[PDB]
Order: sequence, then C-alpha cells, then structure tokens
Amino acid sequence: SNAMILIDGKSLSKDLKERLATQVQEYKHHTAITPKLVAIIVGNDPASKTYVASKEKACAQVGIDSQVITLPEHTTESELLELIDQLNNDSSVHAILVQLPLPAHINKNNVIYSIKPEKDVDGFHPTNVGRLQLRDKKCLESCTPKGIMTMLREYGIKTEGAYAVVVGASNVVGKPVSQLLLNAKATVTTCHRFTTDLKSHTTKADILIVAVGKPNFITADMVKEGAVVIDVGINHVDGKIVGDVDFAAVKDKVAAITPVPGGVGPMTITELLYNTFQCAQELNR
Amino acid sequence: AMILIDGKSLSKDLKERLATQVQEYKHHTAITPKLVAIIVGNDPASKTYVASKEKACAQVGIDSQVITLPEHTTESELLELIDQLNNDSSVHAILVQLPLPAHINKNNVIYSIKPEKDVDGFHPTNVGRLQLRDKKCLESCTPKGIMTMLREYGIKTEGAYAVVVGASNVVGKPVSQLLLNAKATVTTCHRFTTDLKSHTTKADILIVAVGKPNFITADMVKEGAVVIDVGINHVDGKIVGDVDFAAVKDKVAAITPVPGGVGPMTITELLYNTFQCAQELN
Repeated sequence: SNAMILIDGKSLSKDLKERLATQVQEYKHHTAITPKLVAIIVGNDPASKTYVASKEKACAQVGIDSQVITLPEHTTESELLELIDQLNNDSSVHAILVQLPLPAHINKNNVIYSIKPEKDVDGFHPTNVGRLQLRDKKCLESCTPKGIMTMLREYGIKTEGAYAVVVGASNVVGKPVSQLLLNAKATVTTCHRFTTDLKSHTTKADILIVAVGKPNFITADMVKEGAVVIDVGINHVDGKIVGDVDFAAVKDKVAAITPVPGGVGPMTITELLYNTFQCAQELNR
Repeated sequence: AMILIDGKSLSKDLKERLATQVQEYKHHTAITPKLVAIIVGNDPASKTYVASKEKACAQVGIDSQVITLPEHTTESELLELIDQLNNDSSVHAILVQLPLPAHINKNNVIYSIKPEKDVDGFHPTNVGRLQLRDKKCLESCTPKGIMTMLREYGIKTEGAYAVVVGASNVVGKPVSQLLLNAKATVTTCHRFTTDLKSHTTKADILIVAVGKPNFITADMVKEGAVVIDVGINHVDGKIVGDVDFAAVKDKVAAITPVPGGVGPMTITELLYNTFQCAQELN
C-alpha cells in the first residue's frame, strides 16, 4: 500500500498567507513600513494583465501595498531602464517586478539586469541566480522553485540523501529548483528534451519534479512506488487546467503528489508575497 | 583503444590559436588585452601561481600587471583598489589570487569586482549568467577548460549521461551547468549521496572533483566511460588525481591523466577569458 498523500497547495497557500499577514502587521507596528511591490507592465497582453491582477489581489490579502505602472507598447528599452533606475532609488519601493513578456523591441535580460538585486523580487537577476547556487543569504529565490521547496518542507519530505530527478531544464523553474534540491543535500539529476531513456531516470527518483508544459506527459510506469511527485505544469486544455503528470494513473503509486490545479500554482504567488516582505525587511536592516 | 586526454599538448595548441586571435584583434583595433592580478601577502604557492599566469599572458601577447600588497592589508584597502581598477579603462580583467589571508572575506572581495572584468568567473552575476546562457558570462576557468577538453577531443555531450562527483562552487556546480547547457543529462553527486556507485557506473561522462586521492576505483566506472579527473592531491611527495588511473585506464574510452590533464587548461582558459573581457569592453 502507498501513502497517496495529496500535497495541497491551495490549503497551504491559504495558511501561508494568513501567517504572512500577521507578520506584515507586526513589522508595520514595529517600523511603520508597509512592504510595497511595483509591477511594471508594458503594453496590453491579456494574460499579462490577468497575472498582474492576481498578484495585486494577493498583496491586498496580506496587507502588502502594490502599484502597477502601465507603459505603452511603444516604450523603448532605454525608457524602461530609466523608470527602473527611479524605482531602484525610491526608498518607498521595496520590490520591483516586470511582467513578461515584453514587446519585441525590448530585451528582457537587459531590463532584469538593471533592477537592483535587492529589489529583484522575482529572483531573475543574475546575482540572485548566482547567490542561489552559491548558497548566499541575500538571495531572492525564484518564486516557483521556492514554492516547491516550501511544499517539501511543510509536508516533511526529507531531501538529505534523497534522489531527485527534475524533468525540464528551464531558467524559471528546472535549473533553480535543481540547485535548491542540491543545496538541500539531495542527489540531483536534471533531464530535458535531449535526455535519452528518460524513464531509466525518473523511475529511480525519490522526488520527481515535473516542469515541461506537456499535458499528462508523465505516466504511471515512469514513476517509482513511494515517490514524491511535484507537478509544475499549468496546461490549458479545452478550458481545463491540466498538469504535466497523468494524475489519475500515478496517484495510486506515490507517497505524495501535487494535484493540478491547486498544487504548485498557488504557491508561486504566495512566495512572491514572501519575497516582497523579504525585500522590505532587508532594505531596512 | 583508450585516449589520453592530454592537457599539456592541448594547452600548447590552444595558446598558439589564441596568440593569433589576439594579434588579429590588435591589428584591427589597436587594443591589446590587459590582466591585472592582485596578491595579498607572500604565500609561496600563491606566488608561483601568479608567476605562471604572467608567463602565460606573455606567451600569447596579453599584457599583465601584478600588484603585491602586504599580508595585513585590510578588506577595505583591498576593496578601494578593486574599485579603482573597475573604473580604469586600460584594465580589461581583474583577478585576486587565492587564498586570501583569513582576516579578509573572499566573497565580499569577489562581489566588488565588476562582473564584466571578473575573469575567474565567481562573481554571482557570472555564476547566474552561466546558468542563464547569457553570452556576457565569464565562465570559471577550470569548468570552462573541462568543456574545452571534451569539445577538442570530439566527445559527444548532446544526450550523453554525465555524472559530476563533487558539488563544489569552484568546479562541480558550474561544470554541471555547462554540461546541461551542452545538452547532456546531468547528475550531481556529493558526500550525502547514497549508493554513489549506482550513479557513477552509469555515466558516459564522469567528472571527478572531490579532492580525495585515488577515490574513484575501477568498480565505480562504466566500461567505455570518458573520465575527467580534476583532482590535484599532494600525497607521498607526489601529485595524485581523484581517480585511480592505473586501476581504471584499461576499461575507459578516454581519461585525463594527473598531472598533465585538467591542470594546464585552467590558466589557458584564464587567457581566453582575459581576451573575452577586452573584446566585450569595446
């Protein structure tokens, strides 16, 4: 028989937001500082407006201030860098986020590099990426990988000496989560689209992290009995949201598994909130 | 049919190729790359390393300058000097010879170097840039050298299974990231890994960086493996690899000897990095 525990992100995110709200009010009482997030959106992309809206709603829930600066699509990179320079030097702003994607005429990496690492709440600045790997403590960690580790921590999933296989090598998820796992003393394998015999790896994993954006890609035969399975996929399939793991099939095999929806997805914005609070406190240390 | 991955011969060839590239660049731009190296104190091994880096610069036509500070130099004094060099446009590459004295915080010193002059590649921005595939990255010299060895010897990395033994910041983590960028499936193992052998015995490419003499035995290696030994262990008056070479050599497809394998590639890649700094600065 297997544990078949549901790693419930919706309930965990709710608990974590309530916990954070309490801390934010404590901090405000001690310092009169309310953490403030500035989100920059360039242009009109509909999905981008929705993402930003969800971020502001989450802020309001926990008592964090937010401001959205909407710039026209025709904004140049130099103009956006100018705005970010003003935000970097504005002590009322603790966390700066640039909603992706940016217009064709702007290079996102130049934009991210212009953000003070201490205000880079997404954890995408090269210094934060590097500090993650280098186990340095000023690091703003990327929200989705941080969220994954938070689930593992709160569910008591031991990482030390565990064999973890991460399927997908993206910058936003796969590579930073592999680095977080390795810092947590797991043995880590990172697989991707050039991996031959993927199943030979995934079937040995104690902890299996799936981040490929391919609906129902990971099937039962690819997962180890007693495995912990974390499904980062958010695939839109005919109005439904479906994960990268064939949940119906795999759930009977596992010690624990994240459903989709209601698994990793809500943890991403939750960790953004914690990262905003981290920015405010460390700027004012 | 075993291949010796010979770093001494490869380093010589690579320096000849670089010397020509540096001369071509100078013809077109009148710019000659310049490396500044700082040494704090008098550690004789540190002095020998810095002397080897100056010699290597001279061999390829790169300018070098060594600034020697006394052992009691304060962290603030060293950071002042680094700031000056950051902002000197005659200086393309800055390096600080390690180890620093115990009273100075290495990480603060490294952070203070401009990333685009940080030839050793351990600034956090360079570490992140490597993972991000940002072309402005200065890749750390030993991991870069390991990848160069694989490339020059025609070792296939796309779809290869690579196991990296040792998860150090200086070698194991960056080399794993380079291997992933090169399209290998990569496992990173360390002192907390259980059943190490179940991984290492499957590796098509085995990179070993544990600083333990003769640590990897024949039973830990796959037949036909390509083995890269980053160990330089001083023991029994001898320099010994992390791999038991005599024990594994008759079963591998290729292996780096120690000495004469990875060691020489480290300074070679320093010179390449110094030339990278000169071209991007301009």
